[PDB]
Amino acid sequence: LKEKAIPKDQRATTPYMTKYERARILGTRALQISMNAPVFVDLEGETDPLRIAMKELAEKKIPLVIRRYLPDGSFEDWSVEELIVDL
Amino acid sequence: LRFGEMERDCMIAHGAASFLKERLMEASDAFRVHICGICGLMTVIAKLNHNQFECKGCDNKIDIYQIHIPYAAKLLFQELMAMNITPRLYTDRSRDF
Amino acid sequence: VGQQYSSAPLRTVKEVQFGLFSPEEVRAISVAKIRFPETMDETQTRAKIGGLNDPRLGSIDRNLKCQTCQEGMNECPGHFGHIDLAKPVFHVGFIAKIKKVCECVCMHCGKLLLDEHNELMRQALAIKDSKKRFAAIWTLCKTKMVCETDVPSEDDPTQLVSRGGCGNTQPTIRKDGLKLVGSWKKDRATGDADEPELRVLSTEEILNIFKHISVKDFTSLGFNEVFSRPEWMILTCLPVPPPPVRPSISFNESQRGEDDLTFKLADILKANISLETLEHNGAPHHAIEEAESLLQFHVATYMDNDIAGQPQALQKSGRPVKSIRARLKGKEGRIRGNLMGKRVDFSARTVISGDPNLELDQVGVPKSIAKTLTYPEVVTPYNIDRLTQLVRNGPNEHPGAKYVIRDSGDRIDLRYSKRAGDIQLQYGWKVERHIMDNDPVLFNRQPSLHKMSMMAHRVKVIPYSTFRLNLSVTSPYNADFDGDEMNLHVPQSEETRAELSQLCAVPLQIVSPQSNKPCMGIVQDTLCGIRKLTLRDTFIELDQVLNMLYWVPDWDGVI
Amino acid sequence: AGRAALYKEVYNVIASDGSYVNYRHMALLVDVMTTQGGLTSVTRHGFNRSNTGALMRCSFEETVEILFEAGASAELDDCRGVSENVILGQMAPIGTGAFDVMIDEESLVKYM
Amino acid sequence: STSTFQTRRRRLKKVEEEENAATLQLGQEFQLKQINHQGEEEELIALNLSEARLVIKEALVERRRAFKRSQKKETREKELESIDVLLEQTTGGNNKDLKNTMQYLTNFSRFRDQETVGAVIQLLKSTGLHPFEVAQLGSLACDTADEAKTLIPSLNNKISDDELERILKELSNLETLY
Amino acid sequence: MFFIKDLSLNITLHPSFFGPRMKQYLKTKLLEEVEGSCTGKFGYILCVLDYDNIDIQRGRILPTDGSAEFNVKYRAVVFKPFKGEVVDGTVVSCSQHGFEVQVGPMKVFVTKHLMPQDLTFNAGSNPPSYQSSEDVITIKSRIRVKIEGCISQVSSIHAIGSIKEDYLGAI
Amino acid sequence: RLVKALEDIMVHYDNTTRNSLGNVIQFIYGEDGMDAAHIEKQSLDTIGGSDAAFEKRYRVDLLNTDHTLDPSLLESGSEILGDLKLQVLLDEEYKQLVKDRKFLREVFVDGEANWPLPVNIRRIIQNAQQTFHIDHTKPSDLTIKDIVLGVKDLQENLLVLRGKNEIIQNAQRDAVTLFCCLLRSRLATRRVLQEYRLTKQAFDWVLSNIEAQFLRSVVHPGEMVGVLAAQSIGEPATQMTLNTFHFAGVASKKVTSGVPRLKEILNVAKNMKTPSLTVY
DNA sequence: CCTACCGATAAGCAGACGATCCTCTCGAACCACGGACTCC
DNA sequence: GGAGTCCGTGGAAGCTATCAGCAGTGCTTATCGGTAGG
RNA sequence: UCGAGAGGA
Ligand SMILES: [Mg+2]
Ligand SMILES: [Mg+2]
Ligand SMILES: [Zn+2]
Ligand SMILES: [Zn+2]
Ligand SMILES: [Zn+2]
Repeated sequence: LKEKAIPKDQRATTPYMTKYERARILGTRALQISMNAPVFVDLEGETDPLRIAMKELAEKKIPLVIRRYLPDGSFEDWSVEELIVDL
Repeated sequence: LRFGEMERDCMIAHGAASFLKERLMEASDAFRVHICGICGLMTVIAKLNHNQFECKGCDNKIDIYQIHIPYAAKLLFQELMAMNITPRLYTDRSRDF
Repeated sequence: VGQQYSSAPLRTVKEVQFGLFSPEEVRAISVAKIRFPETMDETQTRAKIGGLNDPRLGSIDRNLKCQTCQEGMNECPGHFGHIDLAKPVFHVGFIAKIKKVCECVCMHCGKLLLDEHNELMRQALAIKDSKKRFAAIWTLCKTKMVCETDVPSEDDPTQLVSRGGCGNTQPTIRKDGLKLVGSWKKDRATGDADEPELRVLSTEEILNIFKHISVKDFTSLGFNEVFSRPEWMILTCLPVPPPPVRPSISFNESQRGEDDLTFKLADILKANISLETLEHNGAPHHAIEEAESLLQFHVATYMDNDIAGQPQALQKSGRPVKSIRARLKGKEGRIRGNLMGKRVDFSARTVISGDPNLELDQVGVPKSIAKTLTYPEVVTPYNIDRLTQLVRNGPNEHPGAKYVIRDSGDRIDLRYSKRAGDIQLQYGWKVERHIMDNDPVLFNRQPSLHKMSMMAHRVKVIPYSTFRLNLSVTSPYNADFDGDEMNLHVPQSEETRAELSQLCAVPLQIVSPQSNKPCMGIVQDTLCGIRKLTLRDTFIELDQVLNMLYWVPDWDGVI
Repeated sequence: AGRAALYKEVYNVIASDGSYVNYRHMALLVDVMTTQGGLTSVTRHGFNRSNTGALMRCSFEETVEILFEAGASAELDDCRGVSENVILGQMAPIGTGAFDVMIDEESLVKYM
Repeated sequence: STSTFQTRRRRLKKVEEEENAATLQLGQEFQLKQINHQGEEEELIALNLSEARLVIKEALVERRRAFKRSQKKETREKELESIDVLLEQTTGGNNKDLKNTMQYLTNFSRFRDQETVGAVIQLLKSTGLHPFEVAQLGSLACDTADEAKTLIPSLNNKISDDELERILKELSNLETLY
Repeated sequence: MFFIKDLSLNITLHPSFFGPRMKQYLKTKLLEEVEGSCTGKFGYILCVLDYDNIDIQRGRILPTDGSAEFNVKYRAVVFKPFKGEVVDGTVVSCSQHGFEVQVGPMKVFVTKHLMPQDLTFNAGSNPPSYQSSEDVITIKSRIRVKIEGCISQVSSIHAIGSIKEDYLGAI
Repeated sequence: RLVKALEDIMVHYDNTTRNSLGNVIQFIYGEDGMDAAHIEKQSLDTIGGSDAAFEKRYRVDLLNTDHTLDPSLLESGSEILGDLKLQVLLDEEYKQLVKDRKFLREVFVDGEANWPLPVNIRRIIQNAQQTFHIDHTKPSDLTIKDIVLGVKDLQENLLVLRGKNEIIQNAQRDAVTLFCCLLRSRLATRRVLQEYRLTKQAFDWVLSNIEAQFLRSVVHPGEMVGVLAAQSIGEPATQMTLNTFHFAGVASKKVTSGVPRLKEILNVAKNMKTPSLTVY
């Protein structure tokens, strides 16, 4: 009730990025680049925003934080840099 | 083309919650309506120029919330309203669970 | 969006509370009076009377009006009115819910038959459920048909102490169509010798008992203090749906073509207006009930015409009327037909064909289909030169655009437009552009039985009107090319496109999690020829071996 | 033991024609029917009469019958389901919709 | 639309509550004991025209310091002209209401120097009265105990007639010059 | 009369403004709408307090669009009046009906009947006046008014005040 | 009916198979918590075979002239002989292998060794011999301590559920069990050298390649699981030829099978059809 | 050894549900009173 | 100087001639042997 | 548009 929120310490979630998180982080970032959002990584002549959203994940210059909700309501804010990309 | 139950069930299976939501709103119904936050009903008289948003039965022009929902849902809640059923669309969480 | 900006906030509907309409709130919510049952002409002149249709609600013939708010056909969502029912009437859906409450809570006082003092009543009320607690309360109060005053003898030593009010005998209730009657016993060597007494239980009597039911008798029977008060199961004031719910349609110019519910609501007004004058003028006692049971029937068949085992209600010509219940009933009826599944835009369908030279994930979209379907691309520095060249090619030279959206909501149909040849194209503008190659799109084969059948397909725009596909991808869909047709859905966002390319891809769905084995393989000529080739018997000479190696797209260049 | 027998009979029908469907799928629906107290019918009255919010259940056969009981008992649909978000036209908490994403100023300045 | 701070719950329609009067029956939003953005249950923050005048002056003096940091990479009538200049730099001409309030707040301020306002708040926010009553005492000039009890009718029983006169005599000595 | 309220505001931000100079831009959009506004729930919003250290938290990047919905937690000064509250302001408007008093950003009107019976209007005087003996209400004349009633009206609160009582009148 | 009953069901962020309402169906999806695509039918060599060949192929004995490892396999084959402290670990290794055989026989009573499990170790060992070109003539770089402990340290790195308490720690050990049984079966100290011929360089890569494949094999929270199951069971029913017949030559005559039997299983359903019980 | 009561198993009898998507074409609605206007 | 066919306006039909369910046991209501306490 | 009928993988 009083904000719940599990801190950045003591977290029971997978340190790896879930395929749904990857697709949401890419889909939204590609949408934002398409909506003229400023690009953080050095562009290599990329005409497609998903080609960029994918390249932004390589250097990890995405400033997004994932609120992963548990079944009891409580959530863990995982920064895209913390989440490892094995998949 | 029809994006029925068979079509929806596959997009659920995949996990693509936005593509299914896109086919179910942007590519189909999609309607913006004003609802009274005090009650949860569509009783708001939305004037988008004079700004007299007043809900007849509540007096409020402040606790009113516009919402993007399918035109079929709007119609369904109005059909339920015609049979004395009140589906109070509540934007505020009150049980946590 | 429903077109136009609003100065009100937009928020996710986190929960939905269900209840009943209070006839007190309907009379305050209402915008219309509905005196005239007529649905057309000012007063037999032109454009709908202030009785039924647009008195102070939903607009009609190209007019904005809508009770001074205007907005227009596509924006005005219609406004609910109110109909004052001459005599209160039951709701078809809550027929046994009223009946069982009558059988549980005793009449003559408005109090429960049983109380906390009974041991089984404590065993029944112990669950804080809703319907499962009421399930035992219905069977418990069903019998012991009589109210009480003094009962405790084995909890208090011997003498009995007061708890309830007037101990009148509760009658037995059953069904005789829309009405329910009670059977009082008595007959102990006095009146009616041995046969019981029967009384007609009218809505006005039932409602007064339901009005005298306590707030703690609601919680005990599964009802709410402000949402589902049992008094609202009987209708005193009826909410009238607006034109978007029951439209006029407009048959040419000087004709009606009204909705089924408009004629059905007029029939309720016709039944109510007779009661309106019969109650006011000389009352013939057993002649008002002969019309009150018809108003009860009209208000009932307007909600349910399916309905009970005995009545029907037909609209002459001989066919029946379409009730609200039948309107939102399952299988292609509001819920399944319009909410749980619906017809969509940006969708194609043609006779499918196989192709040895198509890529596994690829799809052969006909040249016309790509020209008929459009993706909305936002004007960024990465395209512009590309978008301006598409715009210039227009709606007929394949890589073109149909509409261009300005900074504000203004579509520029290039097919028409005086400025189609010009157009500067500013940043942030949208370009509804013809489908291009390697565009992630949804390819679907009905019935969509498993995770597959709906996959992402690399687009290759090809001549000949046919939906071409790879041969090895014939297995996830299960279809062959004996005249089969297939669906398609071009995604309109950069996010839903990535939700396809990085989730529903044909190679991404190569292995079935159903059986843990793959769900695509080498079949037909590709498999029949592989057996004939992979042998010690057959060898390939220099002339054919060089073409064999050249056909491989990822060939190292080393013989 | 009832669910272990239930699975034995559910598996044997798939085993009768075409091998096979992975344990996880049948052990799931078997566990669905038995993690109720006892047995659950997969019909209009078995699984459909459940602890769920009215809008998820109204989509399966008992539609107007359930919509009336929703109002009559003052039920509150939690709006935590696959079906109730489909009706509401909102991104349901399914796969991609089962987590929210925000932007961070601490990170936004950091990258420039 | 804002509609925040003290919210929940709206259990269908509601009766309104009560009229907003000077019987300390303040708004349904302005409770004696309210909440904070940090979380704590902080007492209602009500200020008099002298206290509130030096709070907007504080918020706008510290606004220009921050607004121009990002740009890198006393006396009665002089107070009127210096505030008029400050309002044009920190805020655009469009804000008509703030300019009308600041001209009023300075022309009717009982205490102009921050030194005196500290002792005024220590004299009033101590007595044991509602912060709105304090916000009206330091704002409105009163010589008689019966004058302060009639203009601020929330007192009467709340405070002694003799002890209130001791406070009123202290404010005439704490009073500033214009 | 003046209150310090620690209230918040929900703002939706376009994806193109996701650049290092965003924190300052969101802070501006807040005082662009809030500072100068007049709510019924909170009264006249006068000044957003402490531009430094403003709690913004995080902006939920929305479902099908890339916009971030930020909730800006702030603290500001509010001018909320009440039906009974006594105030002293400047007389601005004056005519046969009565006079308007500018108490801060709010104008309070006093009718000829709401003011004393032993006063009366003087038409033959420029600017318009209200005489009695040596007490005259003109273009300036600071007065003390008791707010008898309050008017919500648009984003501009008004009042229907009285000056006919003991310890009231002109100041 | 299947898809409607299993709509709400999905894997959660705490490895639990719950739904919309929030009730627990399974505490770990399909009891192991592995994404059904990342699995192959692997054979458990500890369950299969006679007790003599199991003692022959796995038992390591440094305190014997014929039951020891030849120094052509291990670099330090002669200085490891007769070691009491190193045979303590080779007793510990074979004592966990003797437990695997008796525990596996309790689970798979029918005998069947070929079971669908993640991480194809069968191919990882095949790939090490090609990626490192290891020869059979020359001995390995590793020793007994490098194998027996590295195999044990790998079991700690095979996480499924993230936990710190008595329940989740035991839920983790219960989640692996069958897989780490295959791991002890495949990475036994004798087998590593007797059949594979593995060097310390290639073995340390094999231990990391097993955990990398295993951590990839964990279910994705958001996988619609119930929806997927409902489709995966409703799909073969569409192509289910044969109704009430089969077997040939067991129990001559009818026995309801296929779609008619399936209706009974879903309806539940106190009707005879074929109620033939079995007595032993 | 009876009767105030309490659970046992039959004889009636009651209401909403059954592949997904797709495409094409045919023919609508009639007995009596009260009295309106245009059209012949 | 009276008709011609017109179409709004009211109009529910009536006495026939014959009926658990692709499932199964659906749920509510009458008859009925026996317990043991006064 | 409604209702009935017809046809297809
Ligand atoms: Mg086929
Ligand atoms: Mg619920
Ligand atoms: Zn309202
Ligand atoms: Zn409208
Ligand atoms: Zn009674």
